[PDB]
Amino acid sequence: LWYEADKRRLFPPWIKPADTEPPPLLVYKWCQGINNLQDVWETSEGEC
Amino acid sequence: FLGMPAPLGYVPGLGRGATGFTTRSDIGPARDA
Amino acid sequence: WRVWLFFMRGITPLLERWLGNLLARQFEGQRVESHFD
Amino acid sequence: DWVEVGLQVCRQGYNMLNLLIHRKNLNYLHLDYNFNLKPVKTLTTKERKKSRFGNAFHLCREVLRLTKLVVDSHVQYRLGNVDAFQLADGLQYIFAH
Amino acid sequence: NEVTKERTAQCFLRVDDESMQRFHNRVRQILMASGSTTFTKIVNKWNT
Amino acid sequence: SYMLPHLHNGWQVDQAILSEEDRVVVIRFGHDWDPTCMKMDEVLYSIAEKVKNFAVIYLVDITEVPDFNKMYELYDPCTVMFFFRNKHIMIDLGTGNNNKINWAMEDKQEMVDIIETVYRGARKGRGLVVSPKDYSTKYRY
RNA sequence: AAGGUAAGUAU
Repeated sequence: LWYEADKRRLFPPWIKPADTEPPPLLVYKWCQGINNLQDVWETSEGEC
Repeated sequence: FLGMPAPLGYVPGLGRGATGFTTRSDIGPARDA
Repeated sequence: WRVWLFFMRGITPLLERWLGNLLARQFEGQRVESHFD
Repeated sequence: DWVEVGLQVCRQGYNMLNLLIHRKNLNYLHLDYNFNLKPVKTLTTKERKKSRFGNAFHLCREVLRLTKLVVDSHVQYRLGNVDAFQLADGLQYIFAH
Repeated sequence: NEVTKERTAQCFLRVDDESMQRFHNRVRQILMASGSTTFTKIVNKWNT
Repeated sequence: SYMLPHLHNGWQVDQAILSEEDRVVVIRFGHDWDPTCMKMDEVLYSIAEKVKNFAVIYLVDITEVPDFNKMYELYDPCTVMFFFRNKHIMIDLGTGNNNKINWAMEDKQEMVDIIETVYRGARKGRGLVVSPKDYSTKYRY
């Protein structure tokens, strides 16, 4: 089942663990994705 | 045997070859001469 | 002197009961959970 | 006289502690007159176990030792060995140490 | 930031309380189940 | 406590120790009402049948039978003592008192192990047996 | 203060 579900794209990337990122690397990638969003650390117009 | 009165004039320590023991001096009544 | 007297008034009962039950003719000598059953 | 009563009480406490020491007819523990308990010889391990006293006995021994120290200081003053000021300083040292 | 390649944020890491409690309980069950057990086995479990 | 056989005088204890020639006599000195004694007696009752082949368990009330209080120092709330062929057997429990077990044991397996070790050592002729568990610490963590 | 008693035959 897992071999077939990895052959096909049954599980989208947001399902963890994904066999490619250890949980510490998952945290690192999550923090990098947070920091890489468009103007994420901006509060000039009250966005939060 | 069970349910049998003790014979008169019998010391429970004697007749069996029992020997006491003292772990310390703070336990038990003082030895009487 | 008074400090050690104040200690003495408190420690006297302990020594008295330890002695009187020691040089007397007759000597005297996990249960919460294994209680109600 | 208070010094006489102190000497009497020191002697009586020594007698009582001596009676407690030779409780089980064991004569390999000796109590001196300064109330120090020491074996009379190199006692064997079984005899060392057989001659054990609880914290209460040693507490009584040490309090009688303190009384002996006080009474001996007063006796030394009464004989003439030490001055009254020396006696007061000695009592202060006894109760501070 | 992967686009500007500049310092933008700062991530502070810390061990969660649950992880610390889990480690403490693991050490406790190592210790308490060590009555008739060799020293080498206890040290191996602690090291692991 | 109320299931194990009871010895009512010093002579009965003497005969109980003397009677058994191939089994270790396990005697609990204490009181039925003592909570420590109730725990010890319920453990003994739990293992009473399993050790039938190599052990016999009796209960002695020290208030009713103060005959052995002086010699055996039966002044703790509970006491368990082992005899073999009319000979008191000591156990290196690690508690400093090898002559008796003077506390209540929870696990029923540990008492079986102690009785088994006592039986082995006594049948080998020993007067002291080293217990499989060291009781210098309650292993509480 | 302890948790540091080898046990066993023999008088």
